[PDB]
Amino acid sequence: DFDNAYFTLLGVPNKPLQCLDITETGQRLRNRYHEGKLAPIAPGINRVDWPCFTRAIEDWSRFVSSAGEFKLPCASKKVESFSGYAVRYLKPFCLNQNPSLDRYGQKPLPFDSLNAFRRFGSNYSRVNYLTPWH
Amino acid sequence: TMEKPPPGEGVTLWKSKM
Amino acid sequence: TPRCGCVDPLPGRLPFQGYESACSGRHYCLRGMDYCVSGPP
Amino acid sequence: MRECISIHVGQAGVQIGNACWELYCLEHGIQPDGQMPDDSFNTFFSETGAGKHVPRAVFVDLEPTVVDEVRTGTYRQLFHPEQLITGKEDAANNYARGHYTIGKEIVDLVLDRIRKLADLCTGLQGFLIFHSFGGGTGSGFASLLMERLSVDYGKKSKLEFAIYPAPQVSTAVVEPYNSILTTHTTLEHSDCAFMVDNEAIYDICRRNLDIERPTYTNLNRLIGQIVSSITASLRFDGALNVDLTEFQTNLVPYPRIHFPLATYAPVISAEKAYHEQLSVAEITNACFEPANQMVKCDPRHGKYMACCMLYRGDVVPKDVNAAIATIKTKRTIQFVDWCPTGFKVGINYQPPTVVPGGDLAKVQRAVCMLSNTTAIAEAWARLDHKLDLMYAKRAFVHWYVGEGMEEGEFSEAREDLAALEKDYEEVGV
Amino acid sequence: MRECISIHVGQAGVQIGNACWELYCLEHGIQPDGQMPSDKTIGGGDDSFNTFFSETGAGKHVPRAVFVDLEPTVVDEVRTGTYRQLFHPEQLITGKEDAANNYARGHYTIGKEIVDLVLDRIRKLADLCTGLQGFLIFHSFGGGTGSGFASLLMERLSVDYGKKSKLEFAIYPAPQVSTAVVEPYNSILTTHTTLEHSDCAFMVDNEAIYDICRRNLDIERPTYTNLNRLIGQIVSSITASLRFDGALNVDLTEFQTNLVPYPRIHFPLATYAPVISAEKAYHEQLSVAEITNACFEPANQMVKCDPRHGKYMACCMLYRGDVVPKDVNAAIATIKTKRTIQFVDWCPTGFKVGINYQPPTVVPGGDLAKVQRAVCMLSNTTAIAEAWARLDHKLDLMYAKRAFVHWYVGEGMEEGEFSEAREDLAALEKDYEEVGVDSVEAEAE
Amino acid sequence: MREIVHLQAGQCGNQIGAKFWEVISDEHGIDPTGTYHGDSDLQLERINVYYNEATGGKYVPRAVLVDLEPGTMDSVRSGPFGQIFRPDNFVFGQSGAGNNWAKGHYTEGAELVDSVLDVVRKEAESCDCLQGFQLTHSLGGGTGSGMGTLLISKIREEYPDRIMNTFSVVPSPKVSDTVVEPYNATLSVHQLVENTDETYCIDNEALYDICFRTLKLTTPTYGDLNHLVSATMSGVTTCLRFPGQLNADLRKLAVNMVPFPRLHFFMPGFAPLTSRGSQQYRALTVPELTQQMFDAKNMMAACDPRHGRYLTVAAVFRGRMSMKEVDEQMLNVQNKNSSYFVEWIPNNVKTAVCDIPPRGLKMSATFIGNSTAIQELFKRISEQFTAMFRRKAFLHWYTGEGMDEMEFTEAESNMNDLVSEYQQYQDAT
Amino acid sequence: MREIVHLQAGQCGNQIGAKFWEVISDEHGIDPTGTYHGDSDLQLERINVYYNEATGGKYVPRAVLVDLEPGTMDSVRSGPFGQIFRPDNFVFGQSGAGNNWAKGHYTEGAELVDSVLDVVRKEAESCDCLQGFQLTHSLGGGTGSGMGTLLISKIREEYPDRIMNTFSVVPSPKVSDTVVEPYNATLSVHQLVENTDETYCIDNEALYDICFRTLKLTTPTYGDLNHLVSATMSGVTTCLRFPGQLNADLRKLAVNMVPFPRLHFFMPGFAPLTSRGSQQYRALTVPELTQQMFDAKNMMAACDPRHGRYLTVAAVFRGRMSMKEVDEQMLNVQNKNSSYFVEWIPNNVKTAVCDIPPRGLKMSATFIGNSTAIQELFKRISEQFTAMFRRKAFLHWYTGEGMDEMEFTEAESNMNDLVSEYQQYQD
Ligand SMILES: Nc1nc2c(ncn2[C@@H]2O[C@H](COP(=O)(O)OP(=O)(O)OP(=O)(O)O)[C@@H](O)[C@H]2O)c(=O)[nH]1
Ligand SMILES: Nc1nc2c(ncn2[C@@H]2O[C@H](COP(=O)(O)OP(=O)(O)OP(=O)(O)O)[C@@H](O)[C@H]2O)c(=O)[nH]1
Ligand SMILES: Nc1nc2c(ncn2[C@@H]2O[C@H](COP(=O)(O)OP(=O)(O)O)[C@@H](O)[C@H]2O)c(=O)[nH]1
Ligand SMILES: Nc1nc2c(ncn2[C@@H]2O[C@H](COP(=O)(O)OP(=O)(O)O)[C@@H](O)[C@H]2O)c(=O)[nH]1
Ligand SMILES: [Mg+2]
Ligand SMILES: [Mg+2]
Repeated sequence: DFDNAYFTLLGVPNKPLQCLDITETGQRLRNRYHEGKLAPIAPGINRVDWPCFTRAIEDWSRFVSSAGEFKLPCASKKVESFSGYAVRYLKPFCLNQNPSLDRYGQKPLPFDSLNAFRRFGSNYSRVNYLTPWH
Repeated sequence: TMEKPPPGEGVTLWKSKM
Repeated sequence: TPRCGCVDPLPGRLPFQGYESACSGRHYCLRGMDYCVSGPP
Repeated sequence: MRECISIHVGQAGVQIGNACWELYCLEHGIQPDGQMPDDSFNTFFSETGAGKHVPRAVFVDLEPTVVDEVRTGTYRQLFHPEQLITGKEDAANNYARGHYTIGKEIVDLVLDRIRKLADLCTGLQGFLIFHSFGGGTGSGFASLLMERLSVDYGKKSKLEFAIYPAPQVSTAVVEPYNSILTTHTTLEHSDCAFMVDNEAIYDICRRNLDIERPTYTNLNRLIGQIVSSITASLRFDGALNVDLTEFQTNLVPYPRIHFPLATYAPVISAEKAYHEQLSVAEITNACFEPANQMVKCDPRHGKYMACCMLYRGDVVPKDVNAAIATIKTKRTIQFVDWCPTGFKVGINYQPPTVVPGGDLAKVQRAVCMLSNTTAIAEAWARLDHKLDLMYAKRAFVHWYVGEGMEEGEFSEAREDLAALEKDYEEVGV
Repeated sequence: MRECISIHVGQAGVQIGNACWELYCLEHGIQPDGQMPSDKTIGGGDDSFNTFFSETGAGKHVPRAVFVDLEPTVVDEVRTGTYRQLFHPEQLITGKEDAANNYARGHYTIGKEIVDLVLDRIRKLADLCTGLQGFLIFHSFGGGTGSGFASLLMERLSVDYGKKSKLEFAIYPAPQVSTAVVEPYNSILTTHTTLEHSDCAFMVDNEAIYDICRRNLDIERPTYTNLNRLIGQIVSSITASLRFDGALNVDLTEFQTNLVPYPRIHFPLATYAPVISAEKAYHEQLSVAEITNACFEPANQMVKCDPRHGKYMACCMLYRGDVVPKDVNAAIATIKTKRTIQFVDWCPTGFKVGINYQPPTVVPGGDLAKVQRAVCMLSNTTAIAEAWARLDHKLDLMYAKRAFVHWYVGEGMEEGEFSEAREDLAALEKDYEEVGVDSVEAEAE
Repeated sequence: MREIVHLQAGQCGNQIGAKFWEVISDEHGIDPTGTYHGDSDLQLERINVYYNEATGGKYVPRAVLVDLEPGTMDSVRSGPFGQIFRPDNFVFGQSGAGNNWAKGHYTEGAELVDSVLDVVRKEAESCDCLQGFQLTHSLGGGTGSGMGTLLISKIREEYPDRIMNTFSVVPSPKVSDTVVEPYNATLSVHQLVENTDETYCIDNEALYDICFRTLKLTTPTYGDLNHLVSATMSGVTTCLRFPGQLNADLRKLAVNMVPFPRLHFFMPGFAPLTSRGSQQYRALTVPELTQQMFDAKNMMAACDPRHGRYLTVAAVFRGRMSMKEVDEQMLNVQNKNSSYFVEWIPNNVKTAVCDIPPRGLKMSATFIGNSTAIQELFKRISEQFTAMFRRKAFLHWYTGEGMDEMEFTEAESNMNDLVSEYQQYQDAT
Repeated sequence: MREIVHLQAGQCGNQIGAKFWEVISDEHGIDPTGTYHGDSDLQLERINVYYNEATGGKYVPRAVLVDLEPGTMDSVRSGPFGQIFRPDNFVFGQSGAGNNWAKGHYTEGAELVDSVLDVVRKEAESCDCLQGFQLTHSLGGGTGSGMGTLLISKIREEYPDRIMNTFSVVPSPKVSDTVVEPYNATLSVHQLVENTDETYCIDNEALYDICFRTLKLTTPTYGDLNHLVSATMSGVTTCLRFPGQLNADLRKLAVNMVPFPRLHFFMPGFAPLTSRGSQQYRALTVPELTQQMFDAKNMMAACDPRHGRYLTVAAVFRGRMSMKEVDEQMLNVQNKNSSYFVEWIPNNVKTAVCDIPPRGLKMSATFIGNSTAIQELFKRISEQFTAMFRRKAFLHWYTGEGMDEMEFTEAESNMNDLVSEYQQYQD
């Protein structure tokens, strides 16, 4: 929503004040991420992970909030548009993370094999005739 | 109270015939 | 066009006939030895 | 200073109030996002000092699926984000549920928002409650809401626009229980109760309008137009202005008898209005035609005891008088002996607005007729027959006793409606 | 001329001050270095900072605060944070080992070795003030140094500074939500200090601010920071008349004059009126009647009590922003009509108003919207007894089988403290119900 | 949110539920990896009813898979749609029940209930407002019958206020798969009338009948019957997941359908069923849908309703439609054959409408109907039971597990009481 | 600032402390040489809790390594992180105790307790403010169960008002490792009852169940078990070394979780334990951490909470969370399971929240539970003791070092009295 040709100032597009809808913040399942993307490397901060967050992003977030959301005044208008320099850092081989990894693991085991060390859920015990754990 | 409205002030419960 | 233009507040107002005071709107017209003071209708 | 708080309870209330507030926004200057693109809006809309108008309504429902469409679609911007009250579960077609178990933990929020709406009100004329008898929250929570509204505010007039269960068609099985039990409570906490029926509106939409295959939206648009005609004289000037308190003085002869009808006369399509003159004499006859009423009860079997006529548009009192006399002189319509006048008139200059995409036409004349007859007693008799037919074997009572209710409630409500039923016989004779 | 010395004791006091002093540094033109770039203020008289700030010899502003804690894990955050250069290094007192949720330790063992330095810093702070209105103590009841060392501090302050006014903004244990087990012992044993060595004690429930944040604001899952911002706004509103200009200014002595009927009744209730998000301020306006009616609702209260069951004995309304006295008069005449707000019989007026012309200041990354008006009701009600009634039950349940008393008696405390504190709270319950009984006759027949 | 916890049980339960989760993921646009790829925004806001939230925007189904042997668990786990399920939700044992009701209910199946209970309590306490449960099993097996009933009678008293649905597959009269199945059928039917709120009776040869004459399917494998069951398994909870003109959840179909707490056996149906050769030669209209719902060849239980009386009829419609040609058609079907509806309930019809159809279909409708013709299934199961029990045919496979021999006698007595209770409520005037 | 002098005695103590110091050095950013190679300023702000500032810009651990036989110290010195420990802290004898409590307490531990007390007197008085001591040992061995209790009995005389913790490995129900283990267990519990402020009981097949069922580890070595014990060991003191919204040291937990001075046997736990293939099927979130915190398949002692009443429960959280969610979860778990909590304490949960999580984790938590279901372990050990002691089974290996049988009688009497006193609060 920060891209508009008619609101270009010094080569950067900016978002006007008349395009902000007040109901967008209470929309949990409209602006959401679906899949995302994995990388075949070790965890860490790198150049190919897209939503990788360093210690320079939280300082920028605290700075922009204390900078009044990057207002752009105009002639005969106190505040006209919102500067696009405050949302640049939320704008963007690699594999999919959502394909399941359990299919290449071991088979699930029956319950008595899982009960090899301490016994849980036996009918002939004290705890079967007590109130369970909710 | 019996079956039809008798002389005497009271609530007219019409299905119970009372 | 959507983007018309931000006009600066300076031009397009001043060359009129009179004084046009600000605190109390009064329109002093001063001809040669004549005066006609008006106000806001 | 002439404000009217609307309350919409249940799915029927919400789906009526959507069309109602669409018509309200079009009639005044209010954009769908609450902006302006001249004080008529103050009855229905409030004011903020930034150009934003907020409706004086509450959308209350227990299931979330009906209200969540309101806060998603076009008019999501118009309503306050809190004014759409929503529960977790529903009453599940159970008066007992929505009146004793689930509706108890919701009524505090609705009462608080009603109080906050009334704090903005200085000239509060009354309330407008929309619900349906055949549901659970439209019968249980609506009864509890009015029942505590009477203790909250007192003698303030609360008007009812209830969807009465139809004689022939029905959407439920347990609805005689709910309709028995809520009229035991909408007798002492409702100043008036305008009744509507779904199948009569189906027949009206089939015959008068060109629309075969009509959805519920076409049903709700007519109720929106009628309820705009009810409060039209508050917002616009007229030759003879009527108030909300001017209704019940001339329409309700006894406090037990407050169930009048509603009738929008020039229900006509755009193609058919191009050939029909819709003068006062031609549309006053359509009000008293039994085929054009919106309740499936025939006034030929009963007698009129009051008649309230509210006209819209360029109506001269000439034609109004000359057509009411014509209505009087024909003997298909008959009146009771103890009313020799039997008419109340009202004229507003402002014509009814048209909704785009609706099936109504642009008309310069419209009259909304309110009248209570003794012919509504057959509806009570039929609903009575259905109850005592189903209550003999106690066909569904276990779904009511286990949710906070007894055996004797059905019996005492049933003999109360026996008193209501043949209280009409002493009036019509 | 109108100074006010803030004392923050404990972890809760320090983290409350970390928001209160950011709010104070934003209301006046104070950079975190300590600079005032512009001497002119938009609503004051070029010395409005003298309530909270003092000048140095290098053109710098230093807060009139003392941060006290018996452990440094939260004070070193202040020493390393954004406001590291604002505070005097001596103004942030620290200890070696905390009391570890033990009133006895912070009152008899650990607090004795650090109380002299804190009293020294308080003396050197009050030396500079020539018009000291009073103190503002920030602590919490469910702790060892917020309940034990604060008691010792107030006991020495009362005998050192005489009848100088002091106010505490304490945190009270919630009815259902708690973060400590031994908390009722500390909350019961500290009642004698806030009853004896106090002038106007404020009680704040964390749970009630949780309902306010989740319901009024759109913030699900709040933290302690969002809780502390509201308390900062309230203490800013209670002192805004000593700094800025208004129609009806009210000092901290007129407060206790028009709010405290008896010397043993100094427990009013706090609520902030226009606590809404920027989402919901777009639809509704914020008229004086709206934010006067909303202050009386039980959900808007900042403790878990119901004011409908009690009766108001006094009320103090503090107004901010676009407020003209005609609107306050209209709102008060409106709220006298209704049956719900029932006052006591021996207070026919029962209202004190105060109007300031400055709207409240927002913080970057804050929760509250920027508003034109703000009200802070500060009223005492007989409905505050239903917190002491809930606390006495927990103390009786614990002490009936003598559960945790071994951590207390072996740390220097004589074990008879618990019985005497329980009897004191019972006497307080009886006294609070004595001033609520109507002095009328119950009709006849 | 009103979320359903799904409970598979045994081989029948697993083979039905795999296909059921396939159609649910088809309707909501969920790939086998577990993400969302739907073409509309109407498929996501009500996904919490069946799908739990995992990390990374992954939707895991709300299912626990129960079996007493690892034969079917390993097959459904290696299937194309087997990777959506949580790995911990697979709970199975080593030794099967061996088509024994007693092994599944008392000795072998009792070993496993305390782990399925752990998974169920794991899953139900994560619910915010849990609506109810859902069990799929068969009454002719050993762990669908015994273990499923033990689950039914063990989660009911922990959660005594929810809505419990069972999609049970009662034994067919003619085609048979298990010799010992009358014992299991009787001993599970005796227990299914105390701890259930809704029970849907499905016969395999009724589905074969549907496939062989209605669908014209020639080699129907078990997948086609699974789709036939699962289409109406998803046609009942459809109003929770999508908006509509008239919504009805499980409880709204519970209060409106069962008159007494021991009459909860219905016969499902699915309206728009046609062959592939007759795909284009059909106009999908409401008069073509209700006519097929009430046809005697459409019910999935082999009990002809013409031999009995319809106690209550429920119908859930899907797809964009209005409410005239629904209610007029249901009135017509109530008035045409009025001899098959009980006279002691005047309106036997419940109707709901949702406007989100299944993909590839303009309109669809699901029939749920309570009939007293279900007594001919019970009495014939009882006849085949008593042709076996009087000679003690297979009782040593049941007595040898500690089950007292009187249990068969009281099960038969309760079954006969059910048949007689259905018989009295038929001719009742 | 607040200083912990870590002690370890025995093979179990040494092999647990090796992984403990590995985990601490990973968390504080210490390379195997000893220096700092971390990437944060918070890792150095309270590093003197476990480390000493010394020559090289490097930090040496405050570890006192004690064993009667240097057999297992050879393995830790040859490990990757064996070069950090000071050579003076290794205290060792010449002959092992041979799983005998009497040799580790009277004959061979007596000659070695002088040098250990010299080392701990040096390490404890190089502190600005010593908080307390920390012992890792086992109740089944010979030099652990004797030498560690001798060290506690000698240290509590010198430093009485300090905090002593014991992360003892208590004997295992099903399969034991030492035949004479009940004697050592009873004789060491008799000392730990009167000598220890906070005791942590860890069972070995509880950890085997964890590694087999929760983590799905096919081939787990003892490194994973020591890793789990180290993870729950570092979580108790995580608020001493890192900031947070609500901080709690050892003394705060000692005050809150110990009602009466003889109930300090806790059951540790670690919340985000998830199998490899089940990692993407569940989310890290406060309800889904506190559910696994209270689960019976997560305790490190082999006795479920359902056998008794929960007396007091700790919960130390790490990460970026909201306090309202935490304090509503701990209230909800008390409300739902109302029969398993003691009714005479209105709040049975003490909550603390830290700031920095472990590396690679969003959230973590450390369950510490004081329950009356631990009394069934002491009953089991006591009856095994009576079965052994009725016929004087292995008693000649204890009287041969000069022990009286009244010691065994009194050590079982103390255990019986503590069992009967735990049973007092069952109702
Ligand atoms: N005239 C009209 N009637 C409606 C409309 N929507 C629903 N109804 C009526 O509502 C009845 C169904 O019950 P509902 O009112 O929806 O029930 P509810 O108010 O949602 O309360 P619950 O039963 O608990 O769900 C039907 O018999 C209809 O007559 C509508 O849009 N217009
Ligand atoms: N509203 C609010 N309450 C807090 C905050 N921090 C702590 N608390 C409260 O304070 C209690 C914690 O104990 P404290 O009194 O802070 O502990 P302390 O003052 O440091 O005393 P010791 O811990 O013994 O040194 C909890 O019950 C919280 O309710 C905070 O930042 N905001
Ligand atoms: N109708 C139908 N029946 C099935 C299906 N799968 C199995 N069955 C039936 O289930 C009955 C036996 O169930 P069974 O497999 O023994 O249940 P179990 O106890 O779990 O093993 C047989 O009559 C089969 O016809 C299916 O997909 N549809
Ligand atoms: N759980 C666990 N137990 C251990 C470990 N190392 C040793 N043990 C225990 O140590 C006991 C054996 O005695 P040990 O300590 O080796 O003898 P000691 O060195 O003379 O004290 C057994 O009870 C084992 O359970 C370990 O790494 N994990
Ligand atoms: Mg509804
Ligand atoms: Mg502290």
